[PDB]
Amino acid sequence: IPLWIYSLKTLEELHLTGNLSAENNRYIVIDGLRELKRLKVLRLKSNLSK
Amino acid sequence: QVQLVESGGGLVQAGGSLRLSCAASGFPVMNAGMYWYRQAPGKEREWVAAIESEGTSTYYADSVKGRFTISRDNAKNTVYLQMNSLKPEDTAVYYCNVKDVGDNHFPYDYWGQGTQVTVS
Amino acid sequence: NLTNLERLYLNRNKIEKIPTQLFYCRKLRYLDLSHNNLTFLPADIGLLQN
Repeated sequence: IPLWIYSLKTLEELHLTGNLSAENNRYIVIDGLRELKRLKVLRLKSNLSK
Repeated sequence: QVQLVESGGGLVQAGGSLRLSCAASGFPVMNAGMYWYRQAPGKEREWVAAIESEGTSTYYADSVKGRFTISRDNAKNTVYLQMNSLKPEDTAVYYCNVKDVGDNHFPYDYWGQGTQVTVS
Repeated sequence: NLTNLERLYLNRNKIEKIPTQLFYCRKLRYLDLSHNNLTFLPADIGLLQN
């Protein structure tokens, strides 16, 4: 995934359709989602457990 | 240049209070999101503390929620994290992290060297 | 307190509410509040006829 995804401060819709479940972490890969204050739509598709 | 360096690492038996710190170079800390991650032997990096830019709102994981205090000081251009009698099971190597500062070059996330705090 | 505003721009901010007293400046022509976390457009806009 791009490492600059969280630098898009004007992003409105985010569509993740991968597998965010990494090794024994609470989805640390998307821990930068708090940066996007303009986010309106989120479409995670990664077979979430928690 | 952009780099993170932290201090305050020291083995402390349960019953005291430790004060952490950091040091950000090349960018203001006010207009940037700072993060605290913990590293353990045989365990991956776990998020601990996050302070949101443009509004100064603190975010804590349920593992350590309601137990620490994190603040940003622009006078020293650093972030202070203070613990409250951290448990022996909380011993970890804390990592500083700030990602996507106003400057946008190839390194998008910056980490510190890492300080080991021991509790027994 | 301001009275003679004729062109106001407040794009790209984090503003939820438009204050009622904002329309005391009745000479606005190019009022613009876009890309903001607004919720409602106040009803006193009719007081700003220009």
